[PDB]
Amino acid sequence: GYDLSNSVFSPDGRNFQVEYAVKAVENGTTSIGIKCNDGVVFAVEKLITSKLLVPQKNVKIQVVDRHIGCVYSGLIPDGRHLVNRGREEAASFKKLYKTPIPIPAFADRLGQYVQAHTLYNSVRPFGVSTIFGGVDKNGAHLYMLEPSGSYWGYKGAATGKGRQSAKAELEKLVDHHPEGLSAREAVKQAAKIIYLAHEDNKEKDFELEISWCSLSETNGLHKFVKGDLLQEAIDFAQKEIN
Amino acid sequence: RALSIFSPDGHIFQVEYALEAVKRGTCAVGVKGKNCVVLGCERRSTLKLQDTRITPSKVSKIDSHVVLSFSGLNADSRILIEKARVEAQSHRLTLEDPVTVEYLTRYVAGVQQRYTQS
Amino acid sequence: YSFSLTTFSPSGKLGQIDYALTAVKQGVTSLGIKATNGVVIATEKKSSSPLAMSETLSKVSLLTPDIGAVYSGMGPDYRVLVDKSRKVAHTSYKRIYGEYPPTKLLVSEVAKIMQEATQSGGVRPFGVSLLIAGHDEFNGFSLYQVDPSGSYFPWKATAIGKGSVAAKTFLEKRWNDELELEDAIHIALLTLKESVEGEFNGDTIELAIIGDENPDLLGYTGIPTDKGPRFRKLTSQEINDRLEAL
Amino acid sequence: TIFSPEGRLYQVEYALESISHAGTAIGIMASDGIVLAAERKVTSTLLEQDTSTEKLYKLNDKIAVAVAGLTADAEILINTARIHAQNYLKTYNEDIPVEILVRRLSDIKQGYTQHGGLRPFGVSFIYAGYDDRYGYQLYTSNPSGNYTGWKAISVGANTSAAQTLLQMDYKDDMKVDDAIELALKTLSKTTDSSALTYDRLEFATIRKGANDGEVYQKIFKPQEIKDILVKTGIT
Amino acid sequence: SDPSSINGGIVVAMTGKDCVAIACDLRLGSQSLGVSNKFEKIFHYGHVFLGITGLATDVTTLNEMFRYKTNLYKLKEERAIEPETFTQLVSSSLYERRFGPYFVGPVVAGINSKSGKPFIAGFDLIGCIDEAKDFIVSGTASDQLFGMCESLYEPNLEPEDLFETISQALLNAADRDALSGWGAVVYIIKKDEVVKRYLKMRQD
Amino acid sequence: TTIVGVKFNNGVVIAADTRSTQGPIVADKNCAKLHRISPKIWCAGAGTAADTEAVTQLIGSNIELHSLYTSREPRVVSALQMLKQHLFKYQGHIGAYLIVAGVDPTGSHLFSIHAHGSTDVGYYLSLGSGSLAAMAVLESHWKQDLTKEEAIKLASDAIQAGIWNDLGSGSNVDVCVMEIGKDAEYLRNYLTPNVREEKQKSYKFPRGTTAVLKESIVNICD
Amino acid sequence: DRHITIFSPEGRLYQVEYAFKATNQTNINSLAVRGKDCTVVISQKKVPDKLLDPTTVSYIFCISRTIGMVVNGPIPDARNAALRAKAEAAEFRYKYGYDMPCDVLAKRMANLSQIYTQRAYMRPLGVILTFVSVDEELGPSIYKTDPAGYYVGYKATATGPKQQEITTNLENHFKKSKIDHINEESWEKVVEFAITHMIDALGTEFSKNDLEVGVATKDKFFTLSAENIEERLVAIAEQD
Amino acid sequence: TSIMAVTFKDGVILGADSRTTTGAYIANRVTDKLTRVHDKIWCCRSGSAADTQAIADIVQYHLELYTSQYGTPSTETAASVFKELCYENKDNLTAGIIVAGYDDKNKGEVYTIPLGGSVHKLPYAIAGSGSTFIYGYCDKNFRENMSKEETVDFIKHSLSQAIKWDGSSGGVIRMVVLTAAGVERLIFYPDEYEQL
Amino acid sequence: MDIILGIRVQDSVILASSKAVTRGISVLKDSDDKTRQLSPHTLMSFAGEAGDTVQFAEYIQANIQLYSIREDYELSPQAVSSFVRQELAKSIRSRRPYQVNVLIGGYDKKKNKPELYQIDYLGTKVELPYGAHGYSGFYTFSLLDHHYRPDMTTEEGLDLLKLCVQELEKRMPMDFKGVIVKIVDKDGIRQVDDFQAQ
Ligand SMILES: [Mg+2]
Ligand SMILES: [Mg+2]
Ligand SMILES: [Mg+2]
Ligand SMILES: [Mg+2]
Ligand SMILES: [Mg+2]
Ligand SMILES: [Mg+2]
Ligand SMILES: [Mg+2]
Ligand SMILES: [Mg+2]
Repeated sequence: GYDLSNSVFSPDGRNFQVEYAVKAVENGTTSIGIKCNDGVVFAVEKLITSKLLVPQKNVKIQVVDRHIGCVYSGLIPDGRHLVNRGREEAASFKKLYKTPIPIPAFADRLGQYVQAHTLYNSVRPFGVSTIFGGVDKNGAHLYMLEPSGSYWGYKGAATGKGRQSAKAELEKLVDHHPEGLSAREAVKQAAKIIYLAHEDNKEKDFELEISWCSLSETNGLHKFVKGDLLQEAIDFAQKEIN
Repeated sequence: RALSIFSPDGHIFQVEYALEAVKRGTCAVGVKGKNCVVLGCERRSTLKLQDTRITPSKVSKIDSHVVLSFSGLNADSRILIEKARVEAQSHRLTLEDPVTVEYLTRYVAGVQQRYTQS
Repeated sequence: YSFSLTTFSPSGKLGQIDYALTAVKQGVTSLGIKATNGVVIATEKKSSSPLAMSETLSKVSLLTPDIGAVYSGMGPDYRVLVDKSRKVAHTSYKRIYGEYPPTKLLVSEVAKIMQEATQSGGVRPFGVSLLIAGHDEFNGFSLYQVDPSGSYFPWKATAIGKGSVAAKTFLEKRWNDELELEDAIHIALLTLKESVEGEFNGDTIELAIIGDENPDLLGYTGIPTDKGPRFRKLTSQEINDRLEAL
Repeated sequence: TIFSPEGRLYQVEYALESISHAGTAIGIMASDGIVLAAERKVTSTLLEQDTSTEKLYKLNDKIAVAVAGLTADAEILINTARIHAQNYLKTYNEDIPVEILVRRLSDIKQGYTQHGGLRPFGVSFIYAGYDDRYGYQLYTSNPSGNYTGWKAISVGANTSAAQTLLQMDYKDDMKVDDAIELALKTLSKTTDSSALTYDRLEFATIRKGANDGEVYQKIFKPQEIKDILVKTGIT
Repeated sequence: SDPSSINGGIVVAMTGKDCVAIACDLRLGSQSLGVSNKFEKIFHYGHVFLGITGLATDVTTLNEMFRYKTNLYKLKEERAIEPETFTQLVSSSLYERRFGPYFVGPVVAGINSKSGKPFIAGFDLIGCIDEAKDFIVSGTASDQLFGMCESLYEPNLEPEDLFETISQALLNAADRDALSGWGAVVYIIKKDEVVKRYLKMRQD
Repeated sequence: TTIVGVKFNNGVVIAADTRSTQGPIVADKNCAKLHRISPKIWCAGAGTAADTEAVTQLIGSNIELHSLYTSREPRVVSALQMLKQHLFKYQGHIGAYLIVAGVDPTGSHLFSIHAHGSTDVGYYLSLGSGSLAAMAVLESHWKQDLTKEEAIKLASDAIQAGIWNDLGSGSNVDVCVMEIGKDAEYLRNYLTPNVREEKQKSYKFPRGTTAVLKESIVNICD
Repeated sequence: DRHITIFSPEGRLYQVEYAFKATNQTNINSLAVRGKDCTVVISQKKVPDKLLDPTTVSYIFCISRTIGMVVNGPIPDARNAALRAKAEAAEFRYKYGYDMPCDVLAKRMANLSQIYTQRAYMRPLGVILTFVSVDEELGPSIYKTDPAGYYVGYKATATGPKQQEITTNLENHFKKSKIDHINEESWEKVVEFAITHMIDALGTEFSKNDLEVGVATKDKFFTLSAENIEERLVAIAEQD
Repeated sequence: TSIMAVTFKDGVILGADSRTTTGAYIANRVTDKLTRVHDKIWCCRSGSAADTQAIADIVQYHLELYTSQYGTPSTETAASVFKELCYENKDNLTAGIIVAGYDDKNKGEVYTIPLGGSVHKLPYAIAGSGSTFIYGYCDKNFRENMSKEETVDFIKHSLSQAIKWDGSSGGVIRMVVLTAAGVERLIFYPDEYEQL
Repeated sequence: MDIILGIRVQDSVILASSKAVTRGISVLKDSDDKTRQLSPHTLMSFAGEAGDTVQFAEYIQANIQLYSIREDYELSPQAVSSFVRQELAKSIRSRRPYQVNVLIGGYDKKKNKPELYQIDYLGTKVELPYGAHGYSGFYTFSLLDHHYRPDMTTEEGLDLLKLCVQELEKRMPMDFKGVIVKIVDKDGIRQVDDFQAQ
């Protein structure tokens, strides 16, 4: 029974508790991030469980400081817990060093915190994967962070139920556009990829959420995609589905 | 860590086993006269060759007017007697009156109780 | 985990202390021999790679200018015990009486550090046995063994680790109370050869003595009541010199 | 630190079991002094007997203990006991009465029996002491924290065997020299060893010289044990 | 107000040929009022003597504390503490109370039982060691004592002579101090024996 | 007190006078004010005597432990950094003023430390009430590239300026020489110009001169 | 007995042994050699997923101005070890007034690992740490620590699944050359030797994106860009 | 003390006198008042030597840690760390610090953190007891985008005046030039600057 | 100042303590007993700051009574006085020191000797044939230096005490309303109620 406590290595050097934490993530809704020429785009799938859910109201994408967006799949509370920490961690940085936290700096902050929850048997690993990033002093950055505390930089990233479709669509974009991708293209494409990945869960209806942080389209601040831009991206995903 | 907890039938096992330790202890008895109380205890026969002058006796003065005896773990008894003696002196100090026998009992009893839920 | 991890079993055994002693048995042999005018402690540098540089790992350590130690068992456990033994020599003795502790008292402190790893919550005992050799003004020379339980005992000579039973036998035959230091070093080299498989030279063997004061090792001249450390690690070349006249 | 369904303390019982494998220690109290004698467990030619102290410890100028069990555990307790004695001397300007010292140590042992979830101390003590209230005294304490007073007692291995022998030959009006004899005969008869030699013993007396008024502790040096082992006729 | 001046008292120690001497007055006062004429200020722990002057409560306390610490030392070490070591123990013990010190002036006298070397020392209230080989002085008449000793002293005095010198030093220095005197005690210390003498002196 | 530090071509020398005072009274006519932090790192202190000795032994002790732990000879910059951080923590209350000098694997070093925890580096320094008298000599005779001999002479002379002109200093000169190749050499009472003259008379008393009330042997043993 | 760091009846610590097993989970190999006045570490760099940003995938760390560290083990435990080492190196400098030596940092990180070996509530880290620098007292330096809290100095060393291949390769070079470093004056030549002997031992050719290189010289430790490595690969392809 | 930092075309220059006093005694006549907290971030210290050194050491520690993890810190970041210490400890600190640094995006920058722990970004700054005498001189002769040679002259003249009038200032004039080219240490002796 | 006198004769220790309690301008009480029995053969008198005085006395009493019951034994006067000194010595360096001076008189049953201890608020302890706290000592010490003999009976001691109280009524500026006299000997502690006329 090598899988009763967290800080336990299996005889093969694995951590079964973390591996089980991943199952909670795979079980989750699908989310993605796309790194464009001068920014980042985050998109997520909101399962409409019932007509009674208020539209546009159960926001999932979270801002950290002013320049970072975070999206996650898995246990929603666990992700909130992680963003709260990300916010404390970003404030503490800004307080001492005056500049807003660089994305790699912020990445490792989340990273170290997550890894800590795999060192002790009085704690469980987090049951989320988080996709996050923004613009700093030297470019756009996109990151993905797994329950083990593993994280790397990405050109594109996906997690949750629709992960495999999304990654396949993501891989294509990387091949068809080596030059870069405009922030408005990346938004349109993000709506597409979420729509395609939905089929793995097609029995319920869903609402789409997008947000972005672009140097030229938002001044390097994180903003939600709303109204006209959201509708035009939806119409694109609808039209490109047929 | 909780050592004293509830069983499916509603007993606190550790308290119940504490009673077993008393059952195993040497016998003590007290009877009250019309103008006195007598306290009697038995002496164990495991080993003999004891020095009676210096071996802790079983009846204990808590104050000049109150005595305590017990059955069970001898070591455990010392902790209760000490706290009782301290409480007796403290009562004289704050109320300017020695304890009543009921007061002293309620006090020892509360210490006993406290050890069943900590 | 705020409870003892070394508990008594029905037979009265302290499991983890036994298991730690087993760890010591698996370890490379070390030994100590006490002469009239000195003490020698010795062991084998069992190197883990020929790409490793065996001098960057000393198994023989200075604890105070007049006290050294060697071990058998888990090296890293030894390393931290040395750090703590050095510190406690200062915090519990030198910062109080302005001199270094006598051997028995420092051993006593190390024993206490091991004893606590046998009773405190959430820890395992140390997986080592140490031999500690020293000099002090009032007790003269001494040699002590310390075990994972915290027990310690004084020895005229002893050995620990792998070949300890055979080596204790070889010492029991060869030791007497008229030994000069050079003789004890000889006996130490012989005893160690039986338990050593591979090459046996000044690069694979580690010897230190507790002998005469070394004023050349002091670092300064001028104060004459201060004469230098009695702990000396023999060099590779000093060792080889004693092997060719074996 | 928990109770068995019989109302017994597992860990305490198991600690007592550990103690019965330890070398026997014997205390005998005469009218003009006290004897402490102990058998060293596991010996070797190479052991340094001259500068050794594994079973007999000075607690103070008037009190000593013989140890049965883990030596390292005993050293922990001995040290707190040596301190307690000096706190008392500092507070009252009097040497600590023997019982008070014994009661404190026992209370520390009892503690490990009731809270914390640390193992108990695998130690039993025989206390040998003098004070102006009760004269010569002998006490015993074990891992439970229980303590009792005795005219003669033993701890460690073969307590049952040694207890019966002491019961047989002990007599109230004894003199110390006779008690020295008694202790050695008793160990000699209960040893799991070939024969009782000097290098397997620790010995100590507490005597109040008649041409004096104050009390002296003699921890026997090996040479003297060899002599007293011949005088009593065990060569 | 000045704690070193409330109670009164002096201690002096000298070395000689194979001996040391230590002396103190017997006065215990409360400003102008003399309270006790039996207050001794010299103590010993085995063969190590310690005189203390200053606030009498602290004198008492430190005696009790060094009895405590030397008793434990003897048990662990299985030998009596030597004068050099004790000096160090007094020093670090005082410095431990750096920012709330004991208001005392300790003086240590003894013969090292191994080397036979005579030894004295003094401290300020926070443990700074005055290690001088001839005399050490302390108390409300320290100036008077410094004067007497510097004038009266010569090295390598025989025990019987060292006695006269130290007594004379103490008596005359005391007599110029309103807060000292009321009796005096002198210890003559050799390897083998220690003699104690009560001096006759002015009872004003 | 007069203490100096003087750097030379292959090392550093420190020197000090040997007078201890309780106000205007000379308590010790020959104390040692030169202390060892490690074998080749020495220091002299002025200010609260107990403080300078303590801060020296504390840091000396920690430096030993550091050296053992790192398998390296102690560095003077570590003695400095530790001292300054400690002194600073106590905001001036530990009245230690020190000249710290020594040789280590990086070369030779001379520093001053002030009680609030500030440090200075230099080729020549002085502290103490004799500070200005010794500095006047240093400022007159110091040159770049002194030999060992010249530096000893210079430092010795600076301590004399303090001895003769400062009421706070007197008696003898102690020197310690720390050359880069070699062992450190402590030269106790290197100069002794203040020998007390023979007294005019002898004050040894005829035996019996003192009146004795009561006598008894004291028991030492047990 | 197999869940926490207490002894088994045979005197073993299973969780420590299992932690050594974690060190290979990444399937990367690394090696380190000493030059005349430098020290070089090479590690394989594998970027399976096309969605990854290649530049952020690294197991080499700049601990301080002078010390580099290559890690063999999963990244989370690696980054935990890197952060602590950085903090420990900064603190040392502040307290003691000189740069923390390679070996001393190594001894310190090993001491922390020992603690995880002894205290029940901490798991060991599943990583092996290789520290390199040109020490101001000791010259070019390699020190390696493991989950057992063991550490030692090396002439050269290698770590990972195919550790032995590379080890014996080097073991053979040093039998031949009789010295205990690469007798070359420029670090560029020492980096070439290292890549060359990785190729022989592993039996693989490397492109510029398959490698990762760290160089320690007097007063700087730095890592090579893809292009600095390409220049190194071209150079080897003219004797080989 | 007289200390200043001046921005120019290619970077920034820090200058200071070299005198430290206790009362009217010159405790050190050759003090180095120019303190490195990073390769190309330096500060001039004024106030309590103990305070400013202890602060400087802590900042240097923070910026070494910063570099390990995040790369090269901006001059603003350095100033922020200084402020933090000075502000939060304003009750127990007597410290006035000028921070100067070079950085490739931002060229030369100057921040002054006076006694309250406030921060002020300025084209140039003067501080220390000697500075009072040169407010008029400096305001009159400072121009933006000066050459290196011109800037070295401006500091030299400024501090020679400050040295001339303040008894707490004197000794040598030290300077540190901070540019893309690197770090240059300058020194000027009395016989040069006194006769200007 | 409150008056606190003690004298030990051959077979007893006599304590006398003033009866007045005065706050500001008014005498609040003229029958105050400035004493606590610590054990059957040990008596303690006290004087000093207003609240501290009783608070300290009772605290000491509580602690000694506790010892008696724990050990079923009575601590010697020497031990009780060492215990008291230590408590005072602790308090002098605490946040709010006890400002109390005490006399301890006891009959040591083991030695068969009476014993008198004087301890001030600093923890200054001394053992004396006679003692006083406050201004009393300035008159009474010289009286007793003159009139005291070691071999005095309990009745000689009371006459000697009468002389001390007469002097204090004559020369001392405050009205301290006479003394309560207590004798401590082999039979325990008794109060002399006939001191208003002897
Ligand atoms: Mg004085
Ligand atoms: Mg006088
Ligand atoms: Mg008079
Ligand atoms: Mg002079
Ligand atoms: Mg994948
Ligand atoms: Mg755990
Ligand atoms: Mg662990
Ligand atoms: Mg000027």
